[PDB]
Amino acid sequence: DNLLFGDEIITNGSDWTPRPRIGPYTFVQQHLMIGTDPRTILKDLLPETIPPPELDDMTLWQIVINILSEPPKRKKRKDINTIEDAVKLLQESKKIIVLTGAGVSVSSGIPDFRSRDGIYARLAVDFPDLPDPQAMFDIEYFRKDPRPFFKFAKEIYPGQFQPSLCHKFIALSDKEGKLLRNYTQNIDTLEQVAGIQRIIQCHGSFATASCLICKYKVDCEAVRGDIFNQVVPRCPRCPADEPLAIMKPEIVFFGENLPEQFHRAMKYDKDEVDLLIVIGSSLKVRPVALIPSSIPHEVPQILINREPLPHLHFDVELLGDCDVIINELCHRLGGEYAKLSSNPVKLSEITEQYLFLPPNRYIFHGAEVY
Amino acid sequence: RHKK
Ligand SMILES: Oc1ccc(/C=C/c2cc(O)cc(O)c2)cc1
Ligand SMILES: Oc1ccc(/C=C/c2cc(O)cc(O)c2)cc1
Ligand SMILES: Oc1ccc(/C=C/c2cc(O)cc(O)c2)cc1
Ligand SMILES: [Zn+2]
Repeated sequence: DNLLFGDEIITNGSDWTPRPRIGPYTFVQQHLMIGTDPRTILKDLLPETIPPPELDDMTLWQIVINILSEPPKRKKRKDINTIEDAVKLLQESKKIIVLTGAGVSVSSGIPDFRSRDGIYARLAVDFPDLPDPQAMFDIEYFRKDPRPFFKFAKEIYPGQFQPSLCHKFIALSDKEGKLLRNYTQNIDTLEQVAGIQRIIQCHGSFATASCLICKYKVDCEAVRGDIFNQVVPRCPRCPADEPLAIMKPEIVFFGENLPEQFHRAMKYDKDEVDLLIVIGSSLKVRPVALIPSSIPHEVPQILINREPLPHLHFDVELLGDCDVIINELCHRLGGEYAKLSSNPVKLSEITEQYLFLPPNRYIFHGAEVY
Repeated sequence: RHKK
């Protein structure tokens, strides 16, 4: 048996008497002594996801210590509630961090390579070894067989997509010099195309490719040929006999470290930002999902997503399609913001109207709290 | 320790 009773609270850095407190290392120590399966604790902390089987037990434990060590979630600031408050913030603020996800590329026409009915349908049909869409970006599977990734690559390649209202909005805030940084999890490289200057591409992009062995870098235009013919692009230097000599695009696959430029940028912007805005991301993947909990709690946070975030407390929640909400905010902002679109032939048949659900919530078109 |  073990020393722990299960009611302990694990601290990092009716209940009328204090519960015992353990460190995450002490906790995991105990569970090692019992020899409990880490997958269990992992399923208790994260019930909605299964760790890939190629994970050694010790790694899983390291992941558990990680999870247990994560910062305290932010208490919603009751000063800030309304969309009015929100625009007042977007005007007064001087060092704004914008955290984006696929929601800023919805209007751009990029297929859902994250859903199970998108490209994943035909790909799964062709490669039945693929468990789920995310495996398309699993580094171990890629090593094993990069075919599905490149059968898929040409579908989302950086040559044929146009920026959204959101991109343009962010780029404009950058011109005006209010944008401290735009952290994006997108790999579509549209942030650049829209002319945002201070971007950090947290999960990489198709901008370059690099051999798996010798780290030989090339431009996206060097590999574009092989990719559009659906041929796995090989390395120039590496001997042909070597099979893993593949030009892998520099997007952060699952199980890979994020670029050091990211961690640097976060350590800097950590104590400078005066407004955080999450746009078009539900924040499911770590460590990026940790960012809102990582900045000073007094900094106001604003959410612009299709769905609320259960695991996170924002001051103002605008729930709906991103471009719609952004458009609304533009109209309230005036100036170059109101002037901001070149594709409003599709925003003229989408409701301008929203419904306010006190004190925080606003429901726009394209929202789904299903 | 901070892998994606
Ligand atoms: O099954 C799972 C496999 C991997 C993970 C990743 C967890 C994680 C937690 C952190 O605090 C930081 C981080 O970089 C990663 C979670 C569950
Ligand atoms: O919140 C979530 C965070 C991550 C994931 C992806 C998991 C995953 C699935 C695979 O088949 C392979 C892999 O390397 C990772 C799913 C949900
Ligand atoms: O501290 C850590 C944080 C994260 C990880 C990642 C593990 C991992 C490995 C894979 O092949 C796929 C995956 O989806 C996740 C490991 C240690
Ligand atoms: Zn090579």
